[PDB]
Amino acid sequence: MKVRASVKKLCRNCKIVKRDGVIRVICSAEPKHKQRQG
Amino acid sequence: ALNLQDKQAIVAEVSEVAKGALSAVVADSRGVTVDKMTELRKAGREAGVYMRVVRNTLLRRAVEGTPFECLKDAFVGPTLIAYVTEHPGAAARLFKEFAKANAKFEVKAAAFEGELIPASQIDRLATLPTYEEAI
Amino acid sequence: YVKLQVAAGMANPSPPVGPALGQQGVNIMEFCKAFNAKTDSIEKGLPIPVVITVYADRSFTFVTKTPPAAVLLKKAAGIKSGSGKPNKDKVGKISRAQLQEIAQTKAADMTGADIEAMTRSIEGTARSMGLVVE
Amino acid sequence: MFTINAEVRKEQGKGASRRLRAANKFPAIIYGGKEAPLAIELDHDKVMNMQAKAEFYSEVLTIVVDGKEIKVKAQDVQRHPYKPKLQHIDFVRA
Amino acid sequence: MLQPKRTKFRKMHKGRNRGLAQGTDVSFGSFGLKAVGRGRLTARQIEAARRAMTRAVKRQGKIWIRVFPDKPITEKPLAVRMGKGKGNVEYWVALIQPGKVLYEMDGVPEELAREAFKLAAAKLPIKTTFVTKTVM
RNA sequence: AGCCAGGAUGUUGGCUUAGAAGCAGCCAUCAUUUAAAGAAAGCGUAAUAGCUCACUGGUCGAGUCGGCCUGCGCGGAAGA
Ligand SMILES: [Mg+2]
Ligand SMILES: [Mg+2]
Ligand SMILES: [Mg+2]
Ligand SMILES: [Zn+2]
Repeated sequence: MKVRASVKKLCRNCKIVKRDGVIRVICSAEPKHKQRQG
Repeated sequence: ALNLQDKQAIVAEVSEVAKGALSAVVADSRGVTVDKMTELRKAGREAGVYMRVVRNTLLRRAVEGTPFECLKDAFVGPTLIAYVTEHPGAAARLFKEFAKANAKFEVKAAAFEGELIPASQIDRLATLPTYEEAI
Repeated sequence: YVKLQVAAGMANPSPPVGPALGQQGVNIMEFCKAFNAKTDSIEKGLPIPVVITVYADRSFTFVTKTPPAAVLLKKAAGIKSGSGKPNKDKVGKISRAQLQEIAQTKAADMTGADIEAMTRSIEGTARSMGLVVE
Repeated sequence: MFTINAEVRKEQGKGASRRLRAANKFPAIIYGGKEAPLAIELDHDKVMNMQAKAEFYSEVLTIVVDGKEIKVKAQDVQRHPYKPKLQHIDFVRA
Repeated sequence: MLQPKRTKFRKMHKGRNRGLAQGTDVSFGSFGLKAVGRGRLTARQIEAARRAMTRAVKRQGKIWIRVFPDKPITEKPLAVRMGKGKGNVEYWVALIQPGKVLYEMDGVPEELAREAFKLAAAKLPIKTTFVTKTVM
């Protein structure tokens, strides 16, 4: 999990999703791409 | 994708081929690799038969111009048309041994005489001799 | 199932052929001299592509094809090596005629409906390897 | 052929002109020839879209004011300092 | 790094930075980077941004810099009290008002100019926006 | 959008390299058969193989895509 102020899609399998008021990036291809805004 | 000017042009050309030809054979060709197609193309060019895959919507427009309007219903599912423009048959023949041999796809209905031809009984065209048999 | 490009009346070598299809279950000597046996008719020093076809019992068949376009274009330009920088450095000339010959050989191997199309493909190769058509 | 709908302005000066723009309108002016200048007000979105086509700046346009048609050409334009917006236009009677 | 080669005077009153910008149109290139906010651009900022946009286009096309840092900024160092003379000049800024076209560019496709100007803008302390040439 | 299928031929393009086959790197990026298929978008192999994308036919059946001017919010936000 990368935690930062600026979260983005890093590849075409990244998805932005909001969970519980928090913006996140989930990726089905590359675990390193997974982020939480914070 | 295909602008409207494109598709109009695609229709026009398929229609013009339809006027010159004498025997149309329609078949499914889904699930066949391009090599076996490429092989069928050399067999079409050889045998003077014009081959096209075209959108079923777009074919319905070509057909209606005459006299293939029976074929409408053959345009449900993946469609491959075969226009034997020089000589009749040979395509009807060619497609079936090619159909049988490759156990993929099927073959739908042919059409000669402005009469739809039923999948099974196409054996009529697929046994009509050479022109060039009456001698 | 493996594909090679082997020298006409030559076969067997280890870095060239041996290991390659040898590590698939193929009888080396058999293919060597069968290959040579049928490729005897080829001109000397024409590198010819062969598709080797092996079955579960290690037995095999093969098809011989016409030599590569790059090869015929190398020979037609009288050169040995294509450009290191094709279309930046030019390395020679084949006439439209030579193109056509190569095209008819490779026509035996093309997918072109006409002489012109095949020739255009061969031209495509000739361009790809910094040979000018002259 | 561009057709612009305009009404004559009832006011003038800074206050009136800023109130126009807060109301998604904007001032403009028509001058040239024998007649007196004609202060007008335009719909912003309608003219914004129009002037995004080079033709606007080179064709004879027609402004319609009280069901009268005035033939003009665009002459100068004041744009907002940094937004995609129009502050004012000069038309010269063609 | 930009700097006046010589000046009449070394030092300058703080002054103020009111008003809208002059030079608000793309007057040389095809595209421009325009200030939307107010503030000071230092010579190092202007340089950092010029580099970024110039990497981005692989030194193709052409680039114009419409601003110039001609205002000397002084500072007093640590452990010095107030007064005893005005500080020493340390660096140079350009005063920026809303609307100033900062950089222009042409000879590249719009898509690439927007990217290059995007990279450059990340170096600047004032919000900016992307602009295009206009007939009249 | 999803789902079915295709994604081919010259050819392992030329150079390089022990190998470099779309996929280390450099140059070229044409042409054919095409419904469509890049001298290849990413994974993969010692190099091949193998997966997948671009693209296209089919199915479905009425909406769908994302830039602009704007209102209010969200994260960015740790202290005795
Ligand atoms: Mg939770
Ligand atoms: Mg006032
Ligand atoms: Mg769909
Ligand atoms: Zn990702």
